[PDB]
Amino acid sequence: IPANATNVPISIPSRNWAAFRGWSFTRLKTKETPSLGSGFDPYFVYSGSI
Amino acid sequence: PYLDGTFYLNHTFKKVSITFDSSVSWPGNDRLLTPNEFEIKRTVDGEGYNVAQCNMTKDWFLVQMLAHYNIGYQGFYVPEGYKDRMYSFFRNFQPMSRQ
Amino acid sequence: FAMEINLQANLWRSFLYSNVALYLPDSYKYTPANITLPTNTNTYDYMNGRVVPPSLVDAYINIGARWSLDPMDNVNPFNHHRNAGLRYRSMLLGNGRYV
Amino acid sequence: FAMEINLQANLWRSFLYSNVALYLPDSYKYTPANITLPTNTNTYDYMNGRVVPPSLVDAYINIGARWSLDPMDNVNPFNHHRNAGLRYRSMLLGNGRYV
Amino acid sequence: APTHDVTTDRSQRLTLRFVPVDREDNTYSYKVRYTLAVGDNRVLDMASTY
Amino acid sequence: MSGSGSFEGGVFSPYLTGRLPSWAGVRQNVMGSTTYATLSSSS
Amino acid sequence: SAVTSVTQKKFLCDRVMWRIPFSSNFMSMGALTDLGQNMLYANSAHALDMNFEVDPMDESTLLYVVFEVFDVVRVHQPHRGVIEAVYLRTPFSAGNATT
Amino acid sequence: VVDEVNYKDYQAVTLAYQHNNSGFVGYLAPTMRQGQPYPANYPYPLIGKSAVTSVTQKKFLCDRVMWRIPFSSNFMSMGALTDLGQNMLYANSAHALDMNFEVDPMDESTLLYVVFEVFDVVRVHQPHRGVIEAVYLRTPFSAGNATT
Amino acid sequence: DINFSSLAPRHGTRPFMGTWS
Amino acid sequence: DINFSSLAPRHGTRPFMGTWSDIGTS
Amino acid sequence: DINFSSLAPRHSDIGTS
Amino acid sequence: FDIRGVLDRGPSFKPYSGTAYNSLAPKGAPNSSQWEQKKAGNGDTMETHTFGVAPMGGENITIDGLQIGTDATADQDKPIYADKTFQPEPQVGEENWQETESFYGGRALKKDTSMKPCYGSYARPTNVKGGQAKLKVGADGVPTKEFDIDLAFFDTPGGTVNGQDEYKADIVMYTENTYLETPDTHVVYKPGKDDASSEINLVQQSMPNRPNYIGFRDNFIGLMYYNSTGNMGVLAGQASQLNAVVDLQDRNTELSYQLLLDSLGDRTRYFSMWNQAVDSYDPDVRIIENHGVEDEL
Amino acid sequence: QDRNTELSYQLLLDSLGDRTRYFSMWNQAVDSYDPDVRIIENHGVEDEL
Amino acid sequence: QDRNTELSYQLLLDSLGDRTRYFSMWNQAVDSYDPDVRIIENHGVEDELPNYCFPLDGSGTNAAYQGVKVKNGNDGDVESEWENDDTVAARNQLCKGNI
Repeated sequence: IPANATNVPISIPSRNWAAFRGWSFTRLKTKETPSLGSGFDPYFVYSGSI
Repeated sequence: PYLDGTFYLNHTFKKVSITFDSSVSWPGNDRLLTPNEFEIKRTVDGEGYNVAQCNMTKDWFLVQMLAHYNIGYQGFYVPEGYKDRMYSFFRNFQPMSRQ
Repeated sequence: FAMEINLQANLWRSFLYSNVALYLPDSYKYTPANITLPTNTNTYDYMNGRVVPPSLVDAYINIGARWSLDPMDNVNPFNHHRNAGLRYRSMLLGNGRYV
Repeated sequence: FAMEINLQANLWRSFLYSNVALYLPDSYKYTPANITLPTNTNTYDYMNGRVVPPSLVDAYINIGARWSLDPMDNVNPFNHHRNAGLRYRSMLLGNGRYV
Repeated sequence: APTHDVTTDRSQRLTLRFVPVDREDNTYSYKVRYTLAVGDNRVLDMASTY
Repeated sequence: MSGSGSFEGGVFSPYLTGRLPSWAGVRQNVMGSTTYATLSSSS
Repeated sequence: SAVTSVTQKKFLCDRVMWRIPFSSNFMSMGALTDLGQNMLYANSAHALDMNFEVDPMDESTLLYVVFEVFDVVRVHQPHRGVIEAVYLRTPFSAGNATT
Repeated sequence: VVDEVNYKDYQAVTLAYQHNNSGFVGYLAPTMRQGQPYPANYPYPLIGKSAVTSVTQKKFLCDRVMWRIPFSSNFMSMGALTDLGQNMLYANSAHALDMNFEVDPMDESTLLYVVFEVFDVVRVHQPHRGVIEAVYLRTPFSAGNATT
Repeated sequence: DINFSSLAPRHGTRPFMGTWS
Repeated sequence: DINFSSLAPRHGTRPFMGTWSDIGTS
Repeated sequence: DINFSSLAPRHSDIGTS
Repeated sequence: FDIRGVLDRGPSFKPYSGTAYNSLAPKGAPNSSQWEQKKAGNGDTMETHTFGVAPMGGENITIDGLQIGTDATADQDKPIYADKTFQPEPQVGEENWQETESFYGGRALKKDTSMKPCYGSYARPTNVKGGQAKLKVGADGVPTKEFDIDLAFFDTPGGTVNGQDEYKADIVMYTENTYLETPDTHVVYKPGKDDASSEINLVQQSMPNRPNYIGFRDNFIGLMYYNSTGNMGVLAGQASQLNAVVDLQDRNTELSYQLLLDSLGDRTRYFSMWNQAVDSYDPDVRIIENHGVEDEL
Repeated sequence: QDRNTELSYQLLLDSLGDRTRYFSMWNQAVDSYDPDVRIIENHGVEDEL
Repeated sequence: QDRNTELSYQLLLDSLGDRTRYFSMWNQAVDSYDPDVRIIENHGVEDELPNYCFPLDGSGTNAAYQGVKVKNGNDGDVESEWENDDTVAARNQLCKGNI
């Protein structure tokens, strides 16, 4: 969500929805969330509650 | 107090007699320690019919632990958490004493 | 240079005066000398304006006993500002008159 | 001779300042005149050295309302020093840095 | 509620108290004896004695 | 009032009595034995 | 140098109504009372005065006696836009006078 | 809160020029006391006589819980495997999905975390001594990876 | 449990019956 | 005590691989 | 959703092996 | 039933226990203020006394009042006077720890603004810079944008030390009318019977008003008629019109509803939709349990 | 990649036991805040004495 | 004498539950300690805002100051001819600097 954006659209390509259950959602903040694909995050400078 | 659960003058009763006739009285086939009246409380007590550390009659305490819970004939015990509610007798009873 | 104070003693005076003394009957109160209050006794102004001695709820009386004051056994305890349910209901409307 | 203090007012004021005022965003803070700080805003030294007015969280604002402050809605409430899960963990490693 | 075979019938006391007389004296202990009361056709539970 | 008239003595209450004057409401000087707090409280 | 002192005792109860069950076997099991099989109506007098000795203090009081009964209702709809109800209360009935 | 247009003696007084506890607290700092006793001027009375006109602000907070929308005809769940998930299991069809979210502005960069709840099942078989095997099914968002 | 109401058993004491003498 | 007593005394049968049975039969 | 659980107890001392 | 409307509580309402204005003040404290007095007054002289404090320093006092700054050199030097409309701010003082002997300016109230203790004292701002003086009225206060502030100077009471010999003045007080309100504290002691400013009206004390929270009832009790005559509800067909609601006077369906919620869930959890929140007192207020105070230090 | 094992685990604990009991061996101690910090209630002060 | 049935009874009660419920009649009220006395969790003091006491007249130390009204114009501090006026009284109580 860009800073001061009031809309974020999602487009998911056409694929099966076999055995689909609900959705959930919540909002986070960029500075507080590191990626788990990477082993280290040089840009992650926060040590509070994730 | 009428339209809400709030009440606060139950300690201001002395006795209730549920008279049926003036030679006998309601439960009064010899059952209670005072068979002709439910004494809620005693002001002075020679007989020792109070129950520990307040004015309440032993008869009344027995009746109000068998009205709210069914314990008395197996000896008194602290009611369970689901048998004892916010309007139930046990957790609103507060003995007290001073000199 | 120094001055001495008993913080603990003061906080227990304050607790009792607000939560006990103010909710005594108006038989224990008096109207100050140069203050005039409404003749209606159910007005806010009348209730507010009468003053109760802080020495009637000494804060060193009944000391060491669980006891509920006798002119508070006939006072509705759900008419209190520490009635936590009433506070919740009040504050779900906000803090201003016009709601 | 005597001097007057409101213990209750002071305690409430201090409570708010420590737990709310210090946790406001940095945009509501200022550096003192003769205090110089890092240009890194994520350092401990910078955060510590920034000073917040105690009048933003005046002790009588939203007075009689149950309301969370507007600039405190977007502040992570689990970064707080009365997070009691975090405190338990920290003190379970003792009180020194070298553990 | 069951209407029979639990009814008091003749109807006799719900509570008893047992009595004062004399004992053999002791300095630091108080020796109490009872010989109980008896009547007809009831079963006592000793959890309800004190 | 009630029943056949006379001079004065009406506006509710009196009846036959004949029992001993249990509990408070009678309390005053000239004591017996060896009124909120005669009944609230116990000693 | 403790003074000679008497004891004083009381209890409080708030939010409790004093319950007395009715019929036979004081343990509360079931809800039904079989006095319909003792006589169908054959009553005369045999008193029924509940007399409550109460503590006095000052201004008026009211007494509330709850007489516990059944307030059963069957609500049946036999067709669209048709609803009926039959009401029954038996120890204190709500009908039979103009009915 | 005080009306800013329907209260006619409204003044916008900023933090600098507010006073209340004058002479008994420092000036905009946790430093020593400064000033003289004087009538306050900061909050406007919203209670008692001379209460100022006001309007309501209403909001809620809700922490530690993600919003959730079940994928079933009735939003209540009558089982793990929903009744609209079985539309596409008794006659599969592919569909696109667009979700449009509207959120409040925020000065800091933010992310949206959307959870698409699936069945993630591993079926572990050990058929022989010192051998373990597994098969990972994941339903409408199957694993494209199968990395070392 | 979340119950504030006893059961009745719905049957009196002793199923088993004896003859008149 | 203060009376309530109502239908559904035990578990409502449903073969727990699923959450149903039938409306009855006719 | 958040919830999803389907692992819970459904529970010479032997027959045949 | 989704009821909407407008609720109004009287001035009885006050959903807090303290005061919201000058809570850290002594209750005996009086404000910086003035009173006229007739002891040596009368005629063309009238003693206007002042009790107060002047808390922030200047560098000179001229007939423009305190000079609180100086304009930086540019081939000129002129002392910047403190504005009468909001300067001397009563929140600004010194950061030594208290000093005496220099030049000082403060504020005061007139004797046309009746005294009240500094403990509930409030006056609304009449300016955006935190000023709070009343506007001058010539016949209308609406177009008149001159505020009512009059300087009063003072000096050490020597005659051979300053003033008459060795001209100067040491203090200045920016005296104003203001809308003085105590909207949450009630006077509880006063020695006179005057409300007008006097020497003895510095001694008035005030304690806060009673906390009085007002809200809707527990489950919206009595917000619908139950067990009523002529106000009883209807649920009936639209054709047949056979009412299936029979309400009895000797029935209570609001008490009955309370007791049912102790047959169902816990009653100690609040709900906001149906406004549930059982009345419960603090039990240490109900039964006072003294234990003294732990105070051996 | 798009699986959140760490988050999933926190949720699992919650649905089983209570999270208000702290454990030390596996270091359970749910993050918290005091509800009088997050939502501030002013009930004033007792300044009548 | 190798049986301890006093102890046995204590542990039986806790098996039943309701061991933090207090029952006045059998004097149940298990001994407890406050776990903040038993294990001292020190966390310093939450004092970052200084607290103060002030005189009862709330004006510190005052001194006499004659009122002065200029007797001539001119912007000076010695050319303005500062001299006593009786419309502004004499001997006024005023404090310099902070209280």
